[PDB]
Amino acid sequence: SGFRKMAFPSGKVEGCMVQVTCGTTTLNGLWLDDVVYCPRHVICTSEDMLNPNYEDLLIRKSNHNFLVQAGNVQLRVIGHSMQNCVLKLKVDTANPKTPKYKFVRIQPGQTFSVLACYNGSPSGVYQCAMRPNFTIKGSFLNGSCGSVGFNIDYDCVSFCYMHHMELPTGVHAGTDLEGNFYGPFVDRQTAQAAGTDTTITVNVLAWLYAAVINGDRWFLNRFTTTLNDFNLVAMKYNYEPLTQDHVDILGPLSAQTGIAVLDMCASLKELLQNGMNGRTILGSALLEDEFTPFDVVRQC
Repeated sequence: SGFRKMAFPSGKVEGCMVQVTCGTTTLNGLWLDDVVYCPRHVICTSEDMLNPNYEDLLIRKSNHNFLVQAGNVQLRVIGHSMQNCVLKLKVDTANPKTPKYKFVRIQPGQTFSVLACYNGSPSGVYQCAMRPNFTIKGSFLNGSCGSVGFNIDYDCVSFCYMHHMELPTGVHAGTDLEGNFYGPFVDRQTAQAAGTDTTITVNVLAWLYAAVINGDRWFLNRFTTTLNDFNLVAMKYNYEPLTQDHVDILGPLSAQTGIAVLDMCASLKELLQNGMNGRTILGSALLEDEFTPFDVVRQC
């Protein structure tokens, strides 16, 4: 038993991280087959972030303006390309540590494992959720850009995030591995800021199932609620609306605990209106919304 924010083993991504330098900027790149992926804002100087024309910037670079480094071994760029906000450096040698992989884009509310990297060297790994406003609450310092997020499906690595920037509230924004940003963020100097966020309702129910499976039961009650009534309360507390499909997704957890979803909803309603009265759930004094139903099933 026990329930803890858990990350995927990082070994299969660690062997793909390289270091990419272009001018006076260094960040991380992802090396798969004979291609290195990294944020395109590498080819832009700090003094020019205000008004970059990446088309022009890429026409004025040559293969030899990019220094790619895999540990001690230097990779030689034989082609360079720009897919949306991601740069593709074609190199002479296919990475021999290339795992089976896919490029997938995730939905707000899903989670993934971040491998924070500096100078091509992995430094830490931890789980994140895509906030409904398309930011993540990560931990990144200067040189972190090009770090990637991913899920592991039986030896197959699903890349879903590449880190591009840190918004002024201290949260983090990036793209998928096709270079398409999550949310209304652009890779240029602007006052851009995180929009208003909301609580991920289905996840909170997941985490309440996780708590009963771990012996925390003090919030259960005999009542059940209707889907529509629960949603009237949810919206009052800035919780995203719950759908029948979310209910169906929580089926496996409801059957393992024998508590119907709308029963747990009645429990969540009461928590929202009274708080916990000095108690805790799975060692926390707040309702946690960063575990998906699948994250719970996976630890039970």
